Amino acid sequence: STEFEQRMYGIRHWLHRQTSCEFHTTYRRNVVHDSAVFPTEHDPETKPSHEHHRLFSFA
Amino acid sequence: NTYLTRSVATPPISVIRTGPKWWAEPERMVKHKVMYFTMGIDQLPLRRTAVIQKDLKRFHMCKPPPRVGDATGYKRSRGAQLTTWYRRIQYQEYHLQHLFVRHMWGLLRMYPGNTTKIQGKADDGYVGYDSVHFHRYNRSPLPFPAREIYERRK
Amino acid sequence: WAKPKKRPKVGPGFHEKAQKWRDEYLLDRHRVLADSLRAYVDFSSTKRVEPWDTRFAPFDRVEKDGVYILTRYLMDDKLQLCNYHHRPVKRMLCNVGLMGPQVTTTARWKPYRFATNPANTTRAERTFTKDKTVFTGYHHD
Amino acid sequence: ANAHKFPHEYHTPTSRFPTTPQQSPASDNWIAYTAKYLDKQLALQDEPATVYNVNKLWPMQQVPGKVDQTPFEEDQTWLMHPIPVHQMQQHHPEKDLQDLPFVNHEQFPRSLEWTAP
Amino acid sequence: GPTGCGKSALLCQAVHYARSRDIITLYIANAKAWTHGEWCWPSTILPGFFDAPDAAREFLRTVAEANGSLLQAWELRVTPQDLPLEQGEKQPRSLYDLCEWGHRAVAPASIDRQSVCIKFFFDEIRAEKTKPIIIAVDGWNLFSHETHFRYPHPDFLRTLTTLNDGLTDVDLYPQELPRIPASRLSFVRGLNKLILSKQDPNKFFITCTTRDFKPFDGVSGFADVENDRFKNSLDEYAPYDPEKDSFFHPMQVENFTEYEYRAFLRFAINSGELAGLGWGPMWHYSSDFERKLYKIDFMSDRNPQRVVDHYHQELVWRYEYKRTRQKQYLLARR
Amino acid sequence: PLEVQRDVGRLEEPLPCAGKIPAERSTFPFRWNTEDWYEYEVAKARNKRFVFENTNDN
Amino acid sequence: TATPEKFSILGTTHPKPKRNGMGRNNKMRSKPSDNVAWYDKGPVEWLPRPVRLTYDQLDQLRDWMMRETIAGRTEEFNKIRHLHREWSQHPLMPVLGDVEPKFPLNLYKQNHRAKRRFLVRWHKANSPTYWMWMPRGPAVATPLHRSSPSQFPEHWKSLAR
Amino acid sequence: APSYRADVERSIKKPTVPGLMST
Amino acid sequence: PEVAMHRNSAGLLPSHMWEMDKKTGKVRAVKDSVRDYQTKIPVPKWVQL
Amino acid sequence: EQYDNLQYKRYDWQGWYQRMVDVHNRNVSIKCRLDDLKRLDAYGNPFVEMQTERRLRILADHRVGMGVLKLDSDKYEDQHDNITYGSTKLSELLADARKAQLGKEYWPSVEVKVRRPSGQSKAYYSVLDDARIESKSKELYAKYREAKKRSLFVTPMDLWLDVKGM
Amino acid sequence: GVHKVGYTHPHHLPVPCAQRWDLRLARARIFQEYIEEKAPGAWQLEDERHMSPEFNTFTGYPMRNLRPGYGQNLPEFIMKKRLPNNTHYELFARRDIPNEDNAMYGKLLYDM
Amino acid sequence: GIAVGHGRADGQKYMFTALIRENRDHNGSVTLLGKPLSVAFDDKSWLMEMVLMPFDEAKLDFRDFDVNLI
Amino acid sequence: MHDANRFGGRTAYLREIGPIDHKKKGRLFKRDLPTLQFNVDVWCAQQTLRKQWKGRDWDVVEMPFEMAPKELQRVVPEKYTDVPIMTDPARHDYMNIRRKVFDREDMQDALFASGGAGQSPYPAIQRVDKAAMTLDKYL
Amino acid sequence: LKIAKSTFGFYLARRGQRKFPFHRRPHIKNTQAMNLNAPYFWSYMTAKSQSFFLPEENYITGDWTGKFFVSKRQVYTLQHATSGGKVRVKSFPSVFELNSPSRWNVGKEMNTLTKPRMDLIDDQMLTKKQRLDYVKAGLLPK
RNA sequence: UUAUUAUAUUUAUUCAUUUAAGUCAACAAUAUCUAUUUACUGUUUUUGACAACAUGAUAAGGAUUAUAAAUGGUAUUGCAAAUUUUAUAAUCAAAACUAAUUUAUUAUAUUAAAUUAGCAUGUUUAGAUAAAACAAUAAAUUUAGAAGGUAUUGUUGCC
Repeated sequence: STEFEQRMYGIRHWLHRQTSCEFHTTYRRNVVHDSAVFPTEHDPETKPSHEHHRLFSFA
Repeated sequence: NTYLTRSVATPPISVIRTGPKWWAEPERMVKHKVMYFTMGIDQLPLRRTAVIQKDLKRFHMCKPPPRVGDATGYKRSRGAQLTTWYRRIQYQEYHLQHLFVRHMWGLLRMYPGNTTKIQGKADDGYVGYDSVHFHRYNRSPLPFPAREIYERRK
Repeated sequence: WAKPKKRPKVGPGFHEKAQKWRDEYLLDRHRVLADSLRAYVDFSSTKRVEPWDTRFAPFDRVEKDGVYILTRYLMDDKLQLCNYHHRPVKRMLCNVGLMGPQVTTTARWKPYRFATNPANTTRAERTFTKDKTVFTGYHHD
Repeated sequence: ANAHKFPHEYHTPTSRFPTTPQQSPASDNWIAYTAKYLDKQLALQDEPATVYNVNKLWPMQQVPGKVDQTPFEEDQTWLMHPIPVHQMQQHHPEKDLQDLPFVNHEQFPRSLEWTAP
Repeated sequence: GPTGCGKSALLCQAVHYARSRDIITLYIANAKAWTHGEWCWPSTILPGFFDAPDAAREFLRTVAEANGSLLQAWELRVTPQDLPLEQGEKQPRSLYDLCEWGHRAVAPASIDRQSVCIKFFFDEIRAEKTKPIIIAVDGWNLFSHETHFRYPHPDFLRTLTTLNDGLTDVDLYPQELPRIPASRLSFVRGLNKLILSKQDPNKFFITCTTRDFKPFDGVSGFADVENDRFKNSLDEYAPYDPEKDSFFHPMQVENFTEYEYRAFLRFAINSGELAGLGWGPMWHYSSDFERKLYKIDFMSDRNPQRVVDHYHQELVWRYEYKRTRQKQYLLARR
Repeated sequence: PLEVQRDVGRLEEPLPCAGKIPAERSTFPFRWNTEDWYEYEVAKARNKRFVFENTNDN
Repeated sequence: TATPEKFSILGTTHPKPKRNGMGRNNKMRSKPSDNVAWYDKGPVEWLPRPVRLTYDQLDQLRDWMMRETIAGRTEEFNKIRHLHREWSQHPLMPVLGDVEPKFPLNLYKQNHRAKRRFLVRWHKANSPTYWMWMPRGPAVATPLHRSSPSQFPEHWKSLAR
Repeated sequence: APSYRADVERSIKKPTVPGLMST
Repeated sequence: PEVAMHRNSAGLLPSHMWEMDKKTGKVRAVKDSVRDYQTKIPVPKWVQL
Repeated sequence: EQYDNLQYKRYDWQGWYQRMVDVHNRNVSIKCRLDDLKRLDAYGNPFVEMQTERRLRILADHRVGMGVLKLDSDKYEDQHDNITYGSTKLSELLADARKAQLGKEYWPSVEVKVRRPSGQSKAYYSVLDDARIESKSKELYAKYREAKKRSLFVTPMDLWLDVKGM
Repeated sequence: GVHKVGYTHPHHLPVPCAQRWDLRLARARIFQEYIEEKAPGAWQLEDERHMSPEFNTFTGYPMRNLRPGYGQNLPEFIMKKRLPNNTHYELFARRDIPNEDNAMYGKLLYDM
Repeated sequence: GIAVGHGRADGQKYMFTALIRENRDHNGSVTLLGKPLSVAFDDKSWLMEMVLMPFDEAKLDFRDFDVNLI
Repeated sequence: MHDANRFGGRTAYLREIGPIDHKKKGRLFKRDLPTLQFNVDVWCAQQTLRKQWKGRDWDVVEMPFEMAPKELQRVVPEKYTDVPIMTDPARHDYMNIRRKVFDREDMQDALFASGGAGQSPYPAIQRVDKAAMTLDKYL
Repeated sequence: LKIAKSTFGFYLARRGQRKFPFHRRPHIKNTQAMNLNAPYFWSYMTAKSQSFFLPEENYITGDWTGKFFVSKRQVYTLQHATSGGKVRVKSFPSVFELNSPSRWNVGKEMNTLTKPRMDLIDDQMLTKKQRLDYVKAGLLPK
């Protein structure tokens, strides 16, 4: 409930003197794994190798 | 003996005094026990020393017996002659442990450290691979390599 | 506070004693370099005393028998090529693996500066009297 | 040019110890060695190894086709190989910020068992 | 069995059982000496099989001095009567001479000679079909597995001309060639050949898997050489199953029960006291047996080897309080 | 020993209600394997965070 | 380059001394120390040297007896059993009111090394050859050890009369 | 407290030779 | 010295640069190398300004 | 999500200290219990079976612990971005763990630790080449019998071994 | 012994299966990482003072890489270096200023 | 049937607890850190004997008792 | 301290022999402890790494899932990533799977389906008869 | 300091013979810059790799009017030794130049070239006290 | 030397480090009803915290108030709040010892990445001398309680 959460994030105001607080929210979230974008397809015929994973390979 | 570098000697009492720290180190007196045991030699002085320390270790915590004024002083004298005895008991054993071991190395052919004498095999002090020109005490220029006292084969 | 008291000037005209001294010292730097570099190299080409300590097994065994056999036959020419320095031989000897692990555990070896003595170092006075003109870090000879 | 003669002083940053020597030609096991040098007449050049891959380097998955080295089993091989000792100051990618063991910088004071959800 | 139980005490007895009944008895007092020894030399007579002369030369000596009685009357069936004999060496006509032939020689001639003897000494032991033969080796597990003697780098077979152009890393980096399987050891071949080769109900194997390995608990830095109990111990770290790693039948020997352990340690201290190797005059400072028995059972698990080491540690038992109480009880009666 | 009336006065106090518990080698004591004991203690330290609390339980 | 034939101020500095004291502060000249080892005094050098008896020696030793037991070479034992009988007799009870001298107080400070130096020197003079508080020799009646070597059991056939 | 009680005979007064250095 | 100390040889020595004295067996001095060093690559070959 | 309610609440440091405490919390711990994925799919195929999730774990070795794929996205400091980039790397991991739906070759190779040649089999190394050894040894001793006439000690390089001299 | 790690391509086996290296490849692709070609096999030293229970300071993670030659001028190190942006040094930049009341505001504005 | 006790020495540097139950089959054992008392204490007498005093001091027999120390 | 018989002799890397002039001679890193301490942590780790790798009686060999041993025919979570997985609770087989080794003679079926004369890889296992009479049974 | 050898004597206190952590000694005193260990002559006080690029001070970033002296981290090249022009390095008292060029200097940074602690000391720079202490030392005897 | 309580007591010693100045004031750019504010310009009279004098202020250092949870002090140690009346002296990369107030690694294995230490081998040997009673283990050659001062914060006192 978002109405409850905004009661929570308002606790930071009226806390006892010299006491900060931090919130650890942990909410389920529905995620779509649409195969259209990420296709579970066969290997590439030319398998990549370590030659494709030197430094700056991500770059 | 894997230790061969130069050494430093300390008098018997100054080692005997350490008691269970190094002198009566439990496993140490177990070492020189087996060594005595296996050689067919009776371990009489060790077990003689072992009870000396075991009682002292057990009673190192208590106070000394209350020193009430005794003009005779027999108690203070008995407090001394019984002590110097105990020292003399460990004196014999301390020397005894060094007696056999150096002689033992005469039987295993292990070259002892520097400035060390084995009764027959190294009559004077052996010194090999030191940090100086000469035999430290006999002023004899060392031979290179470290001279050997045993016969080559095993 | 020992209130920080000044040091006086560097002295008149000492700068000329500086530019001079630093320079012609850096010239001396060459010869001590040239001398020690040769001493290092020509040390590496010479033979050393054998690095092992004959006193301990398995090098007490007589030259005829024991690991001296493999030392004399399987690797003899090699141990002369490596010039008997205590770094390669203990690596060469470990490669032959026909003596097992007894290189490090059982076989005891001469101390460092006792093993840099060149061959035919009979007098033990030698190992300490290596020349002082050369700056090598006691690899020289 | 003469680098291949001079093995050590050219140790590029990407290079790493302990250096992998040149592989013995096919001395993968004793039969491979014995059949190659001691008994040439032996029929089994190499005993039948697994048809499927045999990664002896477990669990460190190493790049294939690279001449690779099994960790040294006998101590004598461990000490004598050229391994540097940590002469200079110690550095680590994460805790280089926290400069020393003594001065432990804390950008935010949080309980040392603060588990981010 | 478990490490350090009556593993080899069974064996030493088994030979004493054998040589009493006078049957020819081979005995390897230390199989460690072969598979874990001073050096390993390729057998000159035999291609691809190695020899260990330190134990072989001795083994030939002992097999002579041990069964010199029978081996004299034990005539040699199949071996050349033309082995190279030195000036003044008689021809072997009984095997006893053949073992004399090897070990009685001036090295390094012995090394090449013992390789031949160990090749032919078994040729008589195998050929025999009637004379009962018992083969004992304390430490068979070392014979089935590898040996820390590793094959030499092949460059030792190339007679390297020089170093820079040698293309050779024997000088630079010590790399590990595979270990030599003990079944390649010619003498162990002598045994191993008889194990597989059937139709030999004459030879018998009473063997003992030794387990004296350097104990490794999951982490072990440097040992403390000032006091290191296992420097002379063996270093295997290898789990061994006699089932899958041998042919002989498992005779699992276990730690003493409180019955046999009792009669042992009763002997171990009392007979020791009788020979003077015990407390003697200062016995009364030492505790009694029941305490000395009970306490050692605690610390030793009744393991016979551990019993010895713990028996040697009756010395430093600090928290015994029997005699100090008992003497105080005696003074009350007095 | 549990059932031994160590009592000098109250020898009518019963043995603990489990005086006949079965002693086996697997359960008690805890003599365990070394390398596995590493694998447990390590995996415990890393899996501290891997709590999935958003569940559909009751 | 071409190293100048005469160096201007390289050698023209002040002379540097070489240390001439073999020890602390470069002052201790060579002199016979307390650490000197009198090899003459007794079968061991006095003072004794640091001796470690590691477990490698014992286990190697235990193999050694496996030789002189079977090889019958009991002679090497016969040095020991006599070496023990002489050097292990019961140390006599010291008489009332006797003790080893301690460093006399007030002669030096408590921290001055002269405390231990005297104790070491006293313990040098009382070499085991001078150890009279312990009896030994031929005249001492040995009740514990057997007298003759043949009394040791390896000569059990001769012990059998 | 006295431990290792034994009844061997007494010694001779001054059984050790005096020190190397003294007053 | 760590690995290939023995690999070094007198062939590596630039002996012609300096001069040796037979009595001392050492290097008494060195000649000038800046003037007579004629090297086709003062800047390396692939370098083309 | 941590905002400040202390001396760091109001004045000019209101921003940069707030920016710090969020870029210091840029993580978004994406989690999902693998057993949840063992549902059917809109194509009708079973989504993730034992052959597939096996590939999943080995695809993210230290990540998938206690049976819950844990993906902590710490790349960007905009927390919503870490959700998008995090979910991005997430589906990619399922995109490959679903390969084991295709065929046997996509099934990962279970690691089996096989013993070294067991002693029973290591015995046969002894009797190996029975016919040849007896023949070659029978001769080598003859060449040996001749060899010891000439010299005192003979090497294996004399009889059989061929050290490459020249 | 020093060997050549074999990669039997999963196709040409009797019963095909994705080799473990293929997964190790397919992983590095997803989480962009660096596979080092010159990584040593013999160097599998684990940080024992941390990743072992019997030791005092058991943290379970490998804290320090036991590679002694590890420096900051290294390439692989700098790939994993933590930028000083928004760390202790930022806080010390703005909070540790000579007049701690100036970080709050300009003083003139306050006295205005 | 398990009783738990706590022990501390050197202030805090050492803390062990001793789960103890009655091993009815008389072959009980004292074990410590997944190893018999021997391996942890390296077969040392003067230490393994201290762990024994509480059993003998109370006149009891440890063969009945199964004690693990954590 | 650095007595060369310490730390398996590897202390020789950290020793400045002789009457060193503390100011000019003697390497710096040999002075500070944590560098000396971090170094010993390297070598001390090697012995463990050595001993852990001297007991490698097993050799790691991959295998397609279908013909693997029936012990590892389930999901196998990677090490240090779950509570140690006892092999089979119902079968009373409680042994860590990472610690269970399978014998080369047991698996010459797939691993050496190329065996031809299937014994040619290795002879079969001679399992001991645990039932018939033998010295153990007093017979 | 007791004797303010520069402007930074008035501020910082000796704090006794304080033991700084390794490699965190505050003043970068490279008094061990020139300690010639001939075997390590290419690894001592140099780039730990011989494939690094030269430091910045050997190069010119922009249009400089002119540097009074080039810094001491500069490495000496043949161009340095052959061009022969005045190359200056900062040192006490004023500056040091390499007037006599050589090729034995090529490849080593200027740190290893100069001698920091010049053996010839100044009886002029040191007051009667601090000179007296040198007299007792034997470095400046009398 | 007056009728619940112990000093005699090892384990140590060669140790140094500092650079090349720069404070005379404030200024939203997105999604709230529009300001070019876009590029908000007005010309100049002082000398403490300093390189100098400039009051305060917290430490080091054991010697006679625990038996059922404690062995480090105030007189004061560089930068501190009222005495000003020559003067910029502050860390920046690459840098040179004269300094009382300091564990340095001593012979199986020894430099891997921000730059880090080559001469001192000589019987763990002069004189001086350093530090423990605390989760460890030494419990006695021995203690309140009578005493003087030419000084007068008192023996480094005065005569």
